[PDB]
Amino acid sequence: ALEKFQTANTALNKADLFKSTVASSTTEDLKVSTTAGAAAGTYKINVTQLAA
Amino acid sequence: YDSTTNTGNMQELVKAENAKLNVNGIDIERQSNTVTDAPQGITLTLTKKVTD
Amino acid sequence: SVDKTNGEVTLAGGATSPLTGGLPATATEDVKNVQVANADLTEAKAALTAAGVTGTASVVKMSYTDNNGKTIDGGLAVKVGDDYYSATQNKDGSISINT
Amino acid sequence: AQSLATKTTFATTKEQLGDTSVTSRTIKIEQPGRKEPLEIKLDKGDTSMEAIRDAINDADSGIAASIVKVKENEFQLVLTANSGTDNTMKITVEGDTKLNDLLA
Repeated sequence: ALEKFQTANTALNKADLFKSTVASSTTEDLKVSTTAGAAAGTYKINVTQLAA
Repeated sequence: YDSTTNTGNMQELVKAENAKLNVNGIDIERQSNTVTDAPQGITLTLTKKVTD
Repeated sequence: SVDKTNGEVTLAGGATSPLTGGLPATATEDVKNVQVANADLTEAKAALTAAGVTGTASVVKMSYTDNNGKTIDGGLAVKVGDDYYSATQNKDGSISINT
Repeated sequence: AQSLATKTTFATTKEQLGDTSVTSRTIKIEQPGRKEPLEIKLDKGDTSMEAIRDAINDADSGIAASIVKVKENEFQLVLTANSGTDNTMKITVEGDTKLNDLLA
């Protein structure tokens, strides 16, 4: 039981949690994701070529 | 084969090129179809040319 | 007039006169013993001499820099040539080499 | 939401964006909807873009900062607003004149 409690609490202790965030694209062609510390707001992108 | 001179008895089918894009008027170049710094924390998966 | 040779206090130069006010605002704190300047570094000098090192103490506050140029400061150290002995200053301003 | 990015670009966290001589630089902020200007005081290890970002974000003052990678081995700095013209900002560095030039 103690090991289970340690698991849960250890997971919770990280501060990244308090910087959580979620993001969405205006177009399907591009997929997006976020990690800790991602700045909230809105952005605009241009595409000129895909890598080869 | 020789990249510098493109010589050799081999044959180039698909040239090598880098991903090229722009963000809010900020020109950017990356070496693959995944980026993790523009902005920091945000991540993109690119498969097409789209504007704005 | 303070005779530090044995701590004996006499009238200032023998001037036979009480002063009008006399005591400055810079003297308004009491004392029971003669004093020695913290800058005299008597403690550090004695400690280094007892260690057998020419500790005519000169003190500086240390700063450290990495390849970043990022800088962070330490405390006071005795600049014995380039052999910096770690040192500390007490609440009274006296200096003592860390031991 | 308004945001601003620097015109110049740099490479490393080691970049001494400020004047090493100045003891502790101060950054002042103002907004039409802001109550009082914000101040940021620093040690002599806050010359970096990363230091600026950490200060701004950890201040928890509603204004955030973020770094962008221009190219390989090149960076830029970006600011955050909270939407609405009320949050429009004015910025002034009361310390290093170099940072004054960079950010004014």
